[PDB]
Amino acid sequence: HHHHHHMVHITLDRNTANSWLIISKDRRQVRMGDTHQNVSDNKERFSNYPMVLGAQRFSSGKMYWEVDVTQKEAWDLGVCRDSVQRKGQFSLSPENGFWTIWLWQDSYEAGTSPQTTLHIQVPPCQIGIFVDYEAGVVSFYNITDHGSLIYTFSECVFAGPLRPFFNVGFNYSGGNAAPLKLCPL
Ligand SMILES: O=C(O)COCc1ccccc1
Repeated sequence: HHHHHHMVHITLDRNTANSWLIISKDRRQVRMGDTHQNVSDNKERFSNYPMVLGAQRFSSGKMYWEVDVTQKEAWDLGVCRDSVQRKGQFSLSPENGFWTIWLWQDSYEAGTSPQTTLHIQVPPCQIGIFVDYEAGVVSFYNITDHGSLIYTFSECVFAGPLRPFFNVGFNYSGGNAAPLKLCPL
């Protein structure tokens, strides 16, 4: 792909983080802690899952960023509406305001309803995410495999401002402690 010139500098919004997340000083890395991180509750925080939003809001244009997923067993990445549900149980789907892919149990899937099997020959260490607001497109790229396409959501109905979306996943196994990291431009 040739989307690199739409690179945007994403930072994480502490206020939206699940209370077990640890966000680095530079707001570019997140991992799930082994306990509650001693923050107050608020209506923005994802309560049920180890999720956090980027601070940036997008309502027009083309945007691109990259995320490092090295050594993780489970994660979700993409974009979501600013107005997504924060509290209780929900599925990641475009009907609920999410445009995402994930790794889970050694398979990759797109967050359609129902979910769609992805075909990845080279497990990615970094993921590129491209959003074209006007076109209604969200695309995912395998940076480890020379930028090969992973998945395109088209005919997207954003229906509001978009925010970068992250889930570091649980660490029941002891093998999923590693952070998600926003990679330099
Ligand atoms: O099972 C665990 O590792 C943590 O449980 C508490 C919790 C933390 C974050 C989100 C939901 C529940």
